[PDB]
Amino acid sequence: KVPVVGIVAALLPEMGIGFQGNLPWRLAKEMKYFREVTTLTNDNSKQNVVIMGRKTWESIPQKFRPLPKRINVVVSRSFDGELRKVEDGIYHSNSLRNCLTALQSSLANENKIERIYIIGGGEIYRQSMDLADHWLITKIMPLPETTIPQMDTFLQKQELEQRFYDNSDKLVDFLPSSIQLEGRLTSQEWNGELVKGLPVQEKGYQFYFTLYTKKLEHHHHHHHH
Ligand SMILES: NC(=O)C1=CN([C@@H]2O[C@H](COP(=O)(O)OP(=O)(O)OC[C@H]3O[C@@H](n4cnc5c(N)ncnc54)[C@H](OP(=O)(O)O)[C@@H]3O)[C@@H](O)[C@H]2O)C=CC1
Ligand SMILES: COc1cc(C(C)(C)C#Cc2c(C)nc(N)nc2N)cc(OC)c1OC
Repeated sequence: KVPVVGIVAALLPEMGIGFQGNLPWRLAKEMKYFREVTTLTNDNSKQNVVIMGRKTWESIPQKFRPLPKRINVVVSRSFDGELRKVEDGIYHSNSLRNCLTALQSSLANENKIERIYIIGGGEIYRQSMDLADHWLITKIMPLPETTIPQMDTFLQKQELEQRFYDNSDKLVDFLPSSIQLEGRLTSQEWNGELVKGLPVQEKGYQFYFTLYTKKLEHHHHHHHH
């Protein structure tokens, strides 16, 4: 029953996330939000998991990986098993889906995990739409005079709004209590769409911390023996 949460920073309106193997931007305060969210837990005896594709792993400076105080899991089609420790703080997996089922096992995890964060990869995010319970999406907008950066990787916005709804009214409650943010819940229009969340401003960008939650589901079938 461990919540699976996608976390990503995306530039509106197309929701671009990467370019040529790196981020299209460099925002310290967005990085800090990511570090604190994925690291902090409400229960001190637990840690969070961070799962990521191989290319995303290789984009992290060798000095900052693996991400400290979080269980790191790198997935690659050419890895040996569904989940194996290869280094202190580093697990390898050849399957995102199996990797998750493995993590959920309370025998294996001893209920010592609080949340599972899918920290990205365009290819990974694309496969996480049916897997994630929530999405922590930082919606980014270039200020009036800011140049829109070039991007080559994007989040599935259609799939997102098809399965999830903007639950940003519940962002603060959803985050680990230790975290404190500067802004307050704001709701504004940008390029036609409604943008709601906790507003921040750094460099030439304005961004919003938002939360997306699974849309209510009809009861069609429940398995019986
Ligand atoms: N803005 C944001 O919040 C974030 C942005 N990014 C950006 O995304 C870009 C990287 O994304 P992308 O290029 O799509 O690469 P990914 O990070 O998504 O990794 C893709 C690789 O992951 C492995 N893989 C994919 N699916 C599976 C699976 N189902 N099971 C096991 N392994 C799998 C494969 O590795 P292999 O080839 O070894 O088999 C594949 O080549 C970068 O530009 C980065 O900056 C990344 C994270 C966050
Ligand atoms: C490119 O360097 C880094 C990339 C990343 C990745 C690419 C894994 C990321 C991310 C990410 C950010 C920055 N924001 C949000 N909202 N979600 C993310 N997955 C993490 C890092 O440590 C925090 C990095 O070093 C500081």
